Amino acid sequence: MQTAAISWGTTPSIRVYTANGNKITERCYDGSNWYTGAFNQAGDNVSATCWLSGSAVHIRVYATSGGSTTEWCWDGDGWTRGAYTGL
Amino acid sequence: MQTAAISWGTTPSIRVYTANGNKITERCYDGSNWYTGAFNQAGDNVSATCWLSGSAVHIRVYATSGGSTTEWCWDGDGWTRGAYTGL
Amino acid sequence: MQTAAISWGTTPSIRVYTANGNKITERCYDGSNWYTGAFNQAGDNVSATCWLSGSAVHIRVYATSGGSTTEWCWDGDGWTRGAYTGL
Ligand SMILES: C[C@@H]1O[C@@H](O)[C@@H](O)[C@H](O)[C@@H]1O
Repeated sequence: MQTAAISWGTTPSIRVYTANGNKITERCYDGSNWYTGAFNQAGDNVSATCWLSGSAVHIRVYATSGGSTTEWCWDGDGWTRGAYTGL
Repeated sequence: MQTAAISWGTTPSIRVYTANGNKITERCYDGSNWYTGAFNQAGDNVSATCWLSGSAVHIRVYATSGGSTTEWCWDGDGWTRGAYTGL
Repeated sequence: MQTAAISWGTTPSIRVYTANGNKITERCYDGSNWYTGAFNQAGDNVSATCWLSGSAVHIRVYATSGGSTTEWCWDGDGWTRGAYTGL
C-alpha cells in the first residue's frame, strides 16, 4: 500500500490518497473527524500536490497504473482528467 | 526502500523520511549539516506534509505498514499519534 | 512505476518526477504545455520538495536505488549532487 499527503490553508485541510489493490481512495480532514473523499481512480502508485487561489484549493493527483500515469484535477467542483502526459 | 520529503521556510528546513523494510527513520537539515531526526516508527511506506503557523512548524507523517496507515504528528513538542484512520 | 509531484506559485508551476525502469525523468508545466525537463538520474524510487527564494525556485529530488538515496539539487543553474546521506 502507498500513500500521498497534501495540506492547505488556514486549518489546514489535509488529504491523504491511498493506493491499494489497484484502487486509489481519499481520506479527508477539514478540522474535525476524518471522512472519505470523492476521489476514486485506478492505480498502484500515487503522488499529489496542491496550491491556493485565495482560500480555494487546486489539487493534482498523479495516478500510476502500470506503465501509465494519469493526472486528476480538483478545481472546486469535481474531479477532471488533466492534460499531463509522460515520456 | 522509499522516501518522502518535506520542507518549510526560507532557509529552508528539510526533512526526509525513509521507509526501509518496516522501519521509517528521519534525516533533517536546518541550514548546517544533515542530522538524525527523532522520528522512528514502523512502516514500509511513508508520506508527509507540513506547514508553518508563524514560526511554529507542524508536520504530519503517514506511516503505512501493510494495509494500515498511522498518522504521526509533530507540533513542536514530540511526535504523537493523530486521529487519522483509513478505510 | 512511481512518481513524485511538486508545485509552486499561483499559476502554478508543476514538476512530476517518474521513476520507471531504474530511471527518473521529469515532466514540467509552467502554465501552457507539458514539456520534458533536464532532470535525469538513476532510481527506482523518488521524492521531491521545493521552495522559493524570492522568485527563484529551488528543488531537491531524493532518488533511491536499492538501499542508497542520492540528493539532486536545482538552484537555477543545472542539477547538482547534494550533501544528503542517510547516515
Ligand atoms: C477538496 C475536496 O474536498 C472534498 O470535497 C473531497 O470529497 C474532494 O474529493 C476533494 O478532496
